[PDB]
Amino acid sequence: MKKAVINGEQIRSISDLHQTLKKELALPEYYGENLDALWDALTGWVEYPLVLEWRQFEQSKQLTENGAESVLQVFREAKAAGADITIILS
Amino acid sequence: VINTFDGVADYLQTYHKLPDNYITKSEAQALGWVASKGNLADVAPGKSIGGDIFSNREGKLPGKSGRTWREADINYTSGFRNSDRILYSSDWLIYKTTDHYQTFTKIR
Repeated sequence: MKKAVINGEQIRSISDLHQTLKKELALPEYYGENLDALWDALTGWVEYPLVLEWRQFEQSKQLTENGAESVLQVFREAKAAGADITIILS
Repeated sequence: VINTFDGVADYLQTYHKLPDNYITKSEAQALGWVASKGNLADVAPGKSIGGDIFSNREGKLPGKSGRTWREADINYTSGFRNSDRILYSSDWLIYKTTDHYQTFTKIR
């Protein structure tokens, strides 16, 4: 039962987002910090069940120029792929 | 066990498939694999994850209508997975990454 929190109002860069995920998800130190690295971590590293709570999504969507959406898309595809991931968008 | 960049690369080109020491993520799971445990070697000795579709999400690899990409772990023996992967396409273009997909190098 792994829990991960993202306070959107505090994300000022796509890099902020990837470094935040690295910590909240306990990703490997070599974490590529990109969409492909994220898919690999969610499907071949991260522990489940997983609960991702993304607060102020809209605000973080601004400072990442729709990059936040692409990140969210990976979590959703990992989910549709079988990963026990609960996503909270608030 | 063939799990080096050129060993797997040459094998893919010559036999149009991965060596026998490779199993997909779902196959490994059916065998008891729990990524967060790093027990792959315990559940499937000599095996490495590989063969799954690679979505090329950052668009770093050459995309073409009808071409699908797949990936496989390189230099893995046991424990937690590393940052090395070999990427191969349906029309046999071969690339590698050693920095968890940040950058790629064409090797075939």
